[PDB]
Amino acid sequence: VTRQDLIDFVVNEAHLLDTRRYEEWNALFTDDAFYWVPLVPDQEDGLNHTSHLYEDKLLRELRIERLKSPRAFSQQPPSRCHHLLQVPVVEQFDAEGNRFVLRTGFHYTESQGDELQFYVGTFFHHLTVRDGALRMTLKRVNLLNCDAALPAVQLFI
Amino acid sequence: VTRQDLIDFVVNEAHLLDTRRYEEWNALFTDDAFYWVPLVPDQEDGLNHTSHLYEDKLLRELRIERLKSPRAFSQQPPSRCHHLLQVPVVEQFDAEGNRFVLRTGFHYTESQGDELQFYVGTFFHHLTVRDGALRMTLKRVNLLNCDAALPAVQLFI
Amino acid sequence: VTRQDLIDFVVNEAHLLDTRRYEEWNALFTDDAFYWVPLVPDQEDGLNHTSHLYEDKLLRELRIERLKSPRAFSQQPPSRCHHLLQVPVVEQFDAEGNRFVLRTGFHYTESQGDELQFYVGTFFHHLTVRDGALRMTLKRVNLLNCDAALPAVQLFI
Amino acid sequence: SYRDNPDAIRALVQDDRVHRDLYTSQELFELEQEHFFANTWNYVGHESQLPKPGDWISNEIAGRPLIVARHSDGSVRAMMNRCAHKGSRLVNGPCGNTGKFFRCPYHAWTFKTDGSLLAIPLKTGYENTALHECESAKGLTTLRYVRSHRGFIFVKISDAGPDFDDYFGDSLSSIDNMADRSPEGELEIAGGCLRFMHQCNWKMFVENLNDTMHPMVAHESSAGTAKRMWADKPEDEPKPMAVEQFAPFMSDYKFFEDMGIRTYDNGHSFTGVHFSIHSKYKAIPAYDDAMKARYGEAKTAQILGMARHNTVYYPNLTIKGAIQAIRVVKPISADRTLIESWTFRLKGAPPELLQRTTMYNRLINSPFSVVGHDDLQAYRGMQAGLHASGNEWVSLHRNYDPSELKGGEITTGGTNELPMRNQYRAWVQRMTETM
Amino acid sequence: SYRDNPDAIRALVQDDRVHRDLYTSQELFELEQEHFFANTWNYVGHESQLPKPGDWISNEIAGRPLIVARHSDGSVRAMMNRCAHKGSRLVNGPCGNTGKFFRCPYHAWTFKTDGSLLAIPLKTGYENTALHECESAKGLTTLRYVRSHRGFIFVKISDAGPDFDDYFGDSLSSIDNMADRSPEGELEIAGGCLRFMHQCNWKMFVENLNDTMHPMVAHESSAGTAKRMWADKPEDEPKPMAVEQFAPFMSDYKFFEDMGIRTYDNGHSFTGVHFSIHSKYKAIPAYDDAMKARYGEAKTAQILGMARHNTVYYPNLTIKGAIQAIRVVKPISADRTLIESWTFRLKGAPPELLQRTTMYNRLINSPFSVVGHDDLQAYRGMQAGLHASGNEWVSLHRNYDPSELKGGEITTGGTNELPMRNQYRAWVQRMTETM
Amino acid sequence: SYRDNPDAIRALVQDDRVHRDLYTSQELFELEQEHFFANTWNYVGHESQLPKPGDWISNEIAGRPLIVARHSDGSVRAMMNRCAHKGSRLVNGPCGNTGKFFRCPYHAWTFKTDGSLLAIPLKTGYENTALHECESAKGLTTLRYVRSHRGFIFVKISDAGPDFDDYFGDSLSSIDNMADRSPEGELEIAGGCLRFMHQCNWKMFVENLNDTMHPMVAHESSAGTAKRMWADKPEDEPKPMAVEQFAPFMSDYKFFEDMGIRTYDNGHSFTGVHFSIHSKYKAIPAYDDAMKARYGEAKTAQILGMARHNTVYYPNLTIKGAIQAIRVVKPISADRTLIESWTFRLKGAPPELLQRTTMYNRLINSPFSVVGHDDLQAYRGMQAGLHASGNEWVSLHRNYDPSELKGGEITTGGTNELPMRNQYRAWVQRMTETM
Ligand SMILES: O=C(O)Cc1c[nH]c2ccccc12
Ligand SMILES: O=C(O)Cc1c[nH]c2ccccc12
Ligand SMILES: O=C(O)Cc1c[nH]c2ccccc12
Ligand code: FES
Ligand code: FES
Ligand code: FES
Ligand SMILES: [Fe+3]
Ligand SMILES: [Fe+3]
Ligand SMILES: [Fe+3]
Repeated sequence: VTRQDLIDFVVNEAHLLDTRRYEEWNALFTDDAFYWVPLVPDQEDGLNHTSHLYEDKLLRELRIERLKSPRAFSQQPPSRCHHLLQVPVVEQFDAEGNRFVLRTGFHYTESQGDELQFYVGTFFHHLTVRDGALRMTLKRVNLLNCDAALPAVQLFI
Repeated sequence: VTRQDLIDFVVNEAHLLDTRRYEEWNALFTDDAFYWVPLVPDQEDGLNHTSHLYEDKLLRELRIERLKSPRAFSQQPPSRCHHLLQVPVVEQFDAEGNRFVLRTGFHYTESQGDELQFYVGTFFHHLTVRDGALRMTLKRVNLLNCDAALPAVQLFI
Repeated sequence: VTRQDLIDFVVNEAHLLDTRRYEEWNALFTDDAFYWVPLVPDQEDGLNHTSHLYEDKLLRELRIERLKSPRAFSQQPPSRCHHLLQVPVVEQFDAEGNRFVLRTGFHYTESQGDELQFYVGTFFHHLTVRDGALRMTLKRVNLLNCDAALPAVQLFI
Repeated sequence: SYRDNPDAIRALVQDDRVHRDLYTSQELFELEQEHFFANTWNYVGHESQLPKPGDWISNEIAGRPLIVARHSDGSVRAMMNRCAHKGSRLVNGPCGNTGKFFRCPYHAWTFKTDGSLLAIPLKTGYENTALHECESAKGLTTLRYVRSHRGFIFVKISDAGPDFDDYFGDSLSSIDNMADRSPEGELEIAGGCLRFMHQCNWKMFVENLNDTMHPMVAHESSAGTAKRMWADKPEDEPKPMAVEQFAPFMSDYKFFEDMGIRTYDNGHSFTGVHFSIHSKYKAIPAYDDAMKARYGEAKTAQILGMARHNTVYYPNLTIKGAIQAIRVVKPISADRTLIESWTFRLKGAPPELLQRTTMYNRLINSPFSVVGHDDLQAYRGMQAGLHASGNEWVSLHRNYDPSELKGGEITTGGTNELPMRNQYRAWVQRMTETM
Repeated sequence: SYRDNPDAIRALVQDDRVHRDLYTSQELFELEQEHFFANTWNYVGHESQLPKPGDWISNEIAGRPLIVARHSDGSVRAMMNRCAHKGSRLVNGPCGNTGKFFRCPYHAWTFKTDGSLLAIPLKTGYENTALHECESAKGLTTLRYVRSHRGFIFVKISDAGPDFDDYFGDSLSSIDNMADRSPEGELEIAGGCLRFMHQCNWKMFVENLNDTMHPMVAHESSAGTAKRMWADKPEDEPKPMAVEQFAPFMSDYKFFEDMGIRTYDNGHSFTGVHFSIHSKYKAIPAYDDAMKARYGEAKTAQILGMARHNTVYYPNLTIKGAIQAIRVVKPISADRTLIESWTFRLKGAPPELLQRTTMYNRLINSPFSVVGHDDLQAYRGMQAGLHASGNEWVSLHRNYDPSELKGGEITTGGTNELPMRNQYRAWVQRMTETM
Repeated sequence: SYRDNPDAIRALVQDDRVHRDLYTSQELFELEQEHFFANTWNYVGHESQLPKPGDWISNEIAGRPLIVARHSDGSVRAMMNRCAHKGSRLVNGPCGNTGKFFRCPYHAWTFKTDGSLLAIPLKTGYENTALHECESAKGLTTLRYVRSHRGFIFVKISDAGPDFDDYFGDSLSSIDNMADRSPEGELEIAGGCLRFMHQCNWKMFVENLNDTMHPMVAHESSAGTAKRMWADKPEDEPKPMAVEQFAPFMSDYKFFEDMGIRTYDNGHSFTGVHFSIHSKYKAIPAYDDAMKARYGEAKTAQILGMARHNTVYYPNLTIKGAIQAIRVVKPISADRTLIESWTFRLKGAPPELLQRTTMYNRLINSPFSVVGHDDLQAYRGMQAGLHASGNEWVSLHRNYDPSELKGGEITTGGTNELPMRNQYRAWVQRMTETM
C-alpha cells in the first residue's frame, strides 16, 4: 500500500531468515511463487537454462524439513547466516496493477565452525497483496560471481 | 523523543568511534552502563558466564587512556577501524517508560599495517533520556562467530 | 533542493557505476570537477602530493574510452564491481550558497574471473545545481588502507 | 620420498586395499601432475564449442595451459598457450576467436592457427643470431595426440601409453548412445556450466560415481525426506520430476545389486548394464514420434532401451546417457578439486528433453544442492580422518575375487567394488611406466 | 635437514642457550608432530564433559583426531576418529552422545563405544574375501594410554616414554589443590571456553608462563595505567577486582624474586612457592564457613594457604590454583598456535567464586584483553626478529648453575631461567628417544 | 634440486637464452634470499629520511630486518632489528626517533644507537654465568658495509663480492645528475610512497625497465587512445601534461632504436644516451633562471641537456633523472613482489618541478594506473604461461653479438637485448661465488 511497507517487508524477510524462523519465512510466498538464483548474468529464464536454485513450494519445504533431521550430516554443527542490506529501492510501483518490484544490494555471510564465507549481490523482489497481506511471487538473487567456482552454500540467501 | 533521533544517535556513535574521539564517545554512557560482548549465542548474563568484554566506566577509561601511552607496544603503528551499518530498527519504544531498544546489523573492519580483518553481527542498544540528553545504559555486541577462534581485536567495536 | 534528492543522487550514481553506464556517469560531473583518491590520511590537496587518482574530464574520458577497446588486454575477461552503501549523511547544506557536502560509508567489491577483492571507506560528495540539475564538483574517496600495499584496481570506485 | 622411487610407488597399492598416502600426500600429487595426467587421455572439450574456423577454447591439463582451436581446413588442433618469445600467454579467457593468426600481447609476435610461426616484428635484429636454430623458430609447441569421437575431444600430453583406440576399447558405445538419442545424431553445448569446488582429493569424487552402497546412508536426510513427503499422495497423482529423480536413491540393496556393473580395461566402467535409476522418467510422445520417423520402430526401441546409469572414462570424465549431462574432474592440489558439469542439447528434439536435463543438473550438481552437500561432507570427513595413525589402509575387499585379475570386459553385480581396484591398477601402471 | 639426523637435533640445544630454528623451522614442527607430541602425556579434557554413558568429545592431538567417550561400564576410552572401512569420521562436532554404538555416516558401518566392531551391512559380500584377516576387523584403533586424575584425562599416542606416574611425579599435588578447594571435592566445567589464535610458535607461549622479568616491561601500559588510576584514591575505599587483579603485575624485582619457583622432572614446574599475585584477593566468609564445616580448622587453613601462581604440565597444559582456570596449547604450524582457556565451578561453593574466576578469565585470556595484546605483540616481534643473521642463538643464562643438571625437585628464586632449560632438556630427550 | 649444486645453477643460463626455472622455482627463490641478495648492494633509503640524531628507519633486505639509524656523531649506522637477549624486535614501525638508546619492549635490555650494549636490568643475575663470553655481550649485530652517495644509502649483508666503488663503477653519474638539478645540490623525500603488489617474479619487472620493444604493443590501448584523443586539436593549443607524458609511448621503431642504451658491469645500465621520452616536457623559466644564477650558462646547459630515460642499479633500484622519481624492488616469493615508488623535492626549486614529478608518479606507478595494469597483465600472463612443457627456454637473442662478452661500458642501440644478458651473467656470478 505504501513504499515504507515494502521496505519493511524486505527487511523483515531478511530478519526472519537470520533467526532460523523458516516456517514463517516460507509462508510469505505465494503457492506458485519461485525462489530463483540465476547461474549467468542477464539470464532469460529458469526453465531452459541451468540455475543454482529454482525452487517451488515443494522444494522449499523439502529443504526446510531436512534441516530438522538428526541425520543431516553436513549440518553438524549447524551453520549461521547474516544479511547486511542496503536500503531497498522501489523500481516499479503499480498500486492499481498489484505489482511491486524492489532492488536491494546485499552482503551475505555464512559461517560454520571455524569457516566463514561472504557474497555480495542484488535482490529483486516481486510483491503483491493477497487478502490484505503482502506476499512474494518471485525472489531473484543475482550474485556478483555467479559463474565463478563456489564452495558449498548450505542456507537460504 | 522521536525514532529518527535514536537512529541518528546510533549513527553518530559509530561515527565518533570511527574518528577516534574516544573522550566524547565514553561520555554518552551512563555511570553504571555496560559495554558487553557475549561469548556464546543467547548468553543469559555477563556475571556468571565468561564474555569477550564486560566493561564498566573504569575499564572503558583504562582502555581509552592506554591508547595515549607512548609504550603501548601493540599499537605501533596505530590501528584504524571502520563501521558499516544497516539502518537501525527500533524494536521497543516506551516514551512513557523511558526505555528504548534498537537493533542494527553491522560490518566492522579493522586494519593495521598490511593486515586487515572484518566481522559481521548485530548491535543491541538500550537508550534513555538523562537531563534531556540521550544516553546509553547497555551496548551489547552479538558476533556471528563469537565462539570461533579469533585474532587480537584492539579497538572498540 | 531537498536532502532526499541528494541521497537519491548518491545512490543513483553508485547504481550507474554498477551497471557499466559510464557515459551517463561521466556526464554528472562539472567541466572542471575532479575525481580524487587520496594516498595518505588527511591529505591536504592533490596538487603537491601524490594520489592514487586525481582525474579531470580528459583522464576520465580516456579511462572510459579505453574500456571499449578490443586490445585492453588486462580487461579480458571484463571485471565486475558492486557498491554497498550506508545511508548518506548530509554534513553541510547551503541552500543559498549552492554547495552541498555528503558523507557515505561504502563497501566496494571487484571480481574478475575467480579473483575477488573488497575495500571499505568513505565517500565525500560536493554537489551544486547547474541549470536545475544536480552536478558534482569533487568526488573524494577515502580508503581505510590507502597507504597499504594494494593490487591492481581496474574500475571506478 | 617417492621421487625416482618406483617400488615405493608400487608398494602403496595391494590386491584388495590401498594406502592413505594416495589421498593426502602432496608430493604424490606433484608426481601425478608430472607423470600420471601426462600419460592418459583427458577430456578437453566438445566440437560444438568451436564450430567456426579460428574459434578457440583454453583449458588446463596436468598443469599445462592449452589452446584447442579450429584450423582453417576445418580440423581441430591443440597447442601450448605459451608464446615462443618469452612465454606470455597468447589468449586470455575461456574461449574466443582470433581470425587468421595469434598475436602475442607482449611484443606482438605472430603465429598461425596451427601454431607455426608467421612473422616477427623488426626481424632485422635477428640476422646474425641463433634464433632460427632453437625451438622458438618452429612456433608454438603442438600436441599430436588429439582425437575426436562424436565431437568429444581427447588429448594426451606425452607419447608414453596406449593409443586412443586401445586406451578406450569398447566403452565409446556409451558416447554413441548419448549421440544416438538425437534425430540429427548431433549434440551441442547449451544450458551453461556448473562449477563446484571440493576440499577433497579428486580420487574420492571419482570413486563416489560407481558406489552403490552409499546412497541409502549418506543421502538419507534428503532422498528419504522426499520419499516420505510424497508417500501419502494418491498413486494416481503425477509425481513431480524432483520426486521422480530423488526417489530411486533410497532403494533397497537388492535393487542396486540387480542393476549391474560392467568394467573395461584402463579404468573405464559403466553402471547399470540392464535397467537403472533413470529407467522410468515418464515418457514424451513427440520425441518418440520424431525418433520413429528418423530411425524406425526397432532402432528407436533399441536406442531408448539403453539406459546406463553413468559411465566413467578414467581419469577425468564421467557421462550420463539418458540425461545428457557430463562431469569433468579438475585436480588442483592434494586437498582441492574443481568439478565442472555441462549439459547437452539434442539436435531436432523437443525442448522438454533439455528442460529435464537442466532440472536434473541443477538438482544434483549445483553447489546449492543438498545431495552435493552430503557427498562433500563425506569427502571432507574422509580427508580429515585419513590422518589418524594405527590402521593406515583403505579397504576394497567387497565382492573381491582373484579371477578378476585376467582383465577385459567384466560384468558383475551392482555392489561390487571391482571398479576401484581396476582404477588403482591402471593408476599404478600409468605412474610406473615412465619412472 | 633434520630428518633421520638425531645429532643435528641435539646440536640445536646447548647447556645455557638454544638455536633459533626451534621457533621457526617448519620441518622441525612436522618432526615434532610425528615424534614429540606422540611421546608425551597431553590434556584432552575433563571427566565432567562426558558424565553419562555414551557421551563423547572430539579432540586433535599431534595431528590425530580422537574420540574420548564414556563406555557403558562407566570407564573412559579413547579411539581414533576414523572408520575402519575407508577412513571417514564417525562423529562431527566438539561433543555429543551416540547412545549405544557408533555408525559411520558413509556406508553405515557400526562399532561399539569401546571401538570394537559390531556389524557390517550386507555382510554376505565378504564371505570369501580377506577382510577378517586385516586390522579393519578389530574395529576402531584404540589408545591404551588413557589416565585420569581428579577428572583430568591424559593420553599418550605411542608406547615410547615414561609412564603417567613417573612422567608427572609429584606435580599432581597442584591439581589436588584445585580440587580440594570445593566442599564436595569435585570440579565441573562451566562458564565457556575462550579461544585465541596466536601468530607465533607455541614454545614462546609456554615460556611466557614462568617469566617474571617480563610483566613490569611489556605489561606496563596497562597494569601501570591501572595502578596510577587507582592512585590518589582513599586507602579505605575498596579496590575494584579489576584493579586488584591488575596491580600485582607492576611489582618490583624483589617481590618476584622472593615469590619463588619449583621445578620437577619432565618439564613440569610451578611458580610461587611461598606467596603469589593471587595472595590477597579479598576474602569470602560464606566459602570459608562451608570449608570449615566440611574439613575443619587446620585442614581448611592448609588448603586455603596454598596459593601457587601457576603450574605447567609439559607440553600443553597450564593451570591456576586459586583462580580455577586452565589453558591448553594447540599447536597448528611453525607460526600458528591456538590457546583455549576453560574455567571450573567448585561443587557446593557460593557463586562468588565462579564470578571471580570468570572475571579473571575475561580480563586476562580473552582475545579482547590488553594484556593478551601486549604478550602477543612480544611473541610476534620475536617471531619476526628471529630471521636476522649474525647472532643465531637465544640466551637462557639467567641464574644458571651446572649443579641443576642433577635434576629432581628444585626450589629457587622467582627470576630464575631454570624452567626453560629443563623444558628444552626434556624436549631434546623426547625427540631423540624415537629417532 | 639446486642446493649445493653450483653446476646445475650455472646450467640454467646460456649465452643468449635462459631457463624457465629462473621465474617459477621457489627453491631457487630461497637460495637467492640466502645467497644473491646477501652478496649485492641494495638501496635501503635516503639520508633525508633520518636527518636528526637518533632518527631511524626500518627495512627488510634478503629476509633480514634492519635498523638504519643516525648516530650521535652524525654518521649513518645499520644493525639487525633483533634484540641480543631472545630476538624480539627493538623498533616497531617504518620510521621513528629513539632518543639516545634502544630499549627492548620485552625485558627492557638497552643498547646504544651504534648497536653496542648499554645496560642489562638486574645484572646481579649474570655474575657466575657465561653471558659475557657469547655474542650477546657485544649488543646488536652490525653491518660494516654501509655507504652513502648524495644521500642514497646502500648496504651489503655479507663480505663476499666487490666493494661499493668497483660494484657501481661510473653509473653513479646518474645519481649526480638527479642531485645536480637542484640549486642547493640537495634532495629531500616528499610526496609520499606508492606501494604496488605484483603477482609475478621480480625479475620480469626488472626486465621491463629497459625493454623498448613492448611499449607500442602492450600499452597501445591507453597511450594510443590518448594520442588519438589529442590528434584533432590545433597544433598551437598547449598539450596537457598527461598527453605530453603519454604520447612518447606510441613512437615508431626508429625513435626507440636511435634513443640509445649504455651498460656497465654488474648489471647496471641506463637507457637514452642521446635523447629520451622526457626530452620535450615543456620548459620552466624560473627554474632555468635560478639554475643560471647558481651555476652559469654553460653548466646549466650541460646539466639540463642530460636527460637519461631510466637507470637500473642491480638488483633492486631504478631511477629517473629529469623526473626525480625512483622505484625499489621488494621480492616476497617466487610469484609475489612489492614495488615502492618515491619522489624527491629539489631544494630551492619552484613548486612546478614537484607538481610535475607527482603527476608523473600518479600517472605511471599507481596501482590505479592503466599502464601499470597492462604491464602487470603481461607479467601475470608470462608467469602463468611459463608452466607449459615442450619449449622450456626464454629467448634473449635480439641484437646479440659475442663481442659483448668482453664487458665494460658498452653503448648500443635502443632495442638491444644486451642488458638482460648482462643482468643474468651477473646473477649467475653472484650465486656461484658463495656456493
Ligand atoms: O549420478 C548421480 O546422480 C549421483 C551418483 C553418483 N554415484 C551414485 C551411486 C548411486 C546412486 C547415485 C549416484
Ligand atoms: O597468569 C597470568 O595472569 C599471566 C602471566 C603469565 N606469566 C606471568 C609471569 C608473571 C606474571 C604474570 C604472568
Ligand atoms: O619509465 C616508464 O615510465 C615506464 C617504462 C618502463 N620501461 C619502458 C620502456 C620503454 C618505454 C617506457 C618504459
Ligand atoms: S613473449 Fe610473446 S612476443 Fe615476447
Ligand atoms: S568409510 Fe565408514 S563405512 Fe565406509
Ligand atoms: S628479548 Fe630483548 S630483552 Fe629479552
Ligand atoms: Fe554420493
Ligand atoms: Fe606475558
Ligand atoms: Fe611496461
